[PDB]
Amino acid sequence: ADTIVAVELDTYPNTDIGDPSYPHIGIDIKSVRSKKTAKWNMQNGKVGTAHIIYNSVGKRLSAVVSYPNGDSATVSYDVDLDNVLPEWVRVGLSASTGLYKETNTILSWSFTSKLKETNALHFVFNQFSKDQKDLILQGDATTGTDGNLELTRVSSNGSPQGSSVGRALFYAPVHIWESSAVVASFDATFTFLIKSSDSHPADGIAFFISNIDSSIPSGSTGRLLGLFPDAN
Amino acid sequence: ADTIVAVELDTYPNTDIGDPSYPHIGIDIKSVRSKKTAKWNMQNGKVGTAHIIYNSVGKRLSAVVSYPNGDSATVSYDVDLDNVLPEWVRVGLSASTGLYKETNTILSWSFTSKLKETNALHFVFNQFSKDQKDLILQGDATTGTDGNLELTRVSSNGSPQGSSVGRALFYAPVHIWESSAVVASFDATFTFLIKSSDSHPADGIAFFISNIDSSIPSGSTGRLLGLFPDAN
Repeated sequence: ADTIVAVELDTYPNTDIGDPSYPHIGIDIKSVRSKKTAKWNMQNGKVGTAHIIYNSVGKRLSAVVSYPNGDSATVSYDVDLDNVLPEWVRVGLSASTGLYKETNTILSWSFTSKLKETNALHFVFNQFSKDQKDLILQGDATTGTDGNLELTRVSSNGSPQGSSVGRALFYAPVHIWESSAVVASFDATFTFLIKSSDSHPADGIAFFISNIDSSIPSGSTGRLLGLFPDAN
Repeated sequence: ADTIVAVELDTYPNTDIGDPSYPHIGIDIKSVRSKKTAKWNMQNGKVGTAHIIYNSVGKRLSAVVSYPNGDSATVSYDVDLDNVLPEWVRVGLSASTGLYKETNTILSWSFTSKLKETNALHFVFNQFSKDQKDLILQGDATTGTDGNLELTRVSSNGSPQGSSVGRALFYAPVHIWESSAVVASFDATFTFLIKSSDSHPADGIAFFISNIDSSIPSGSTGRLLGLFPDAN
């Protein structure tokens, strides 16, 4: 099925599948058992920011997840993203719950990709609306009317629903790498919430880059973060 | 001595000093003796493109030199720029000749750095005006009216001079990093034209970052590319 590259904000330590025994940031190529990991003191009911970064020069997919007080987790992975990505992708946000539950609200998301000024796409959402008729919603993901994108389902009380999955995908396909392009970079920034009354939050939010017709692979909830079919 | 961090377009293999035995591109930290270099198929009198990129996350300063045919040279180097230079710098272009000579012509030059809720300087010159009131030209540097930046001396007939040093710094000091800053990233790009009618062109162009009052360290023509006092 899908070719997937992601950055997991993995809030539940699903250890029988590879995850570290704490909440982590990860870089996920073609599989949820990340190819790198780093420890992420995972705050609750607080709004945080993730910055994801990459350039076809240094070939280092990098990410930071931070919260207002200063607590920051960093993770990084060397990789020639092309060999793994097709000339054309769509990029999107994904989150899930299952069984154990957490609000997966996106307050903002912006993204830039650049191919060398030659070719560039830049978008920013600082408020989600209505019908955001330039997102391709999938699963439980819904926007507004508090200006926000609930990636996963939430009761009108504010209660996050277990076994929920969701996706937001930028409508236009992103020219992520052209072969002859000396430089092919991209960055993406989104702000999160993750409020969970439960013992542990689960499952997380993930930015991902997939093929143009990517859909929520069947039965990827909880720890599969809506990105992957099985746990390979 | 100036805190100097640079990306060299070293046309001349000054060998009794460290340069590899061919024209090269490299990242110099506090020394004209590149922390790492790469071979560079310098094309005489063709219009080239430099990109410098850095992200405080992946900690990788990276550079690409390119020509319109496809001939493209890359270099990368891991470094926390927190550690090398101050909160505040000035950025600039530099070039030089010696007894060997070449044109050090800058067609365009653009620069972005972004901190972090976000702090950001972006500037771009595609056309240098003869009274370039926001560049701090130094030494043999002059602009326009050929909508260009001449970093080293050019006789009224396009003819490079020997023993010539020129520098172009952006007027404002760049906040290149603050410690609260989750992301401290920059990039620069220039497009240049280096021609020569001696046996070999010399000596090169460079993008550099130094402290806020950086003057051309004395006697740094030819192989020191106006960045370093001597050859340590």
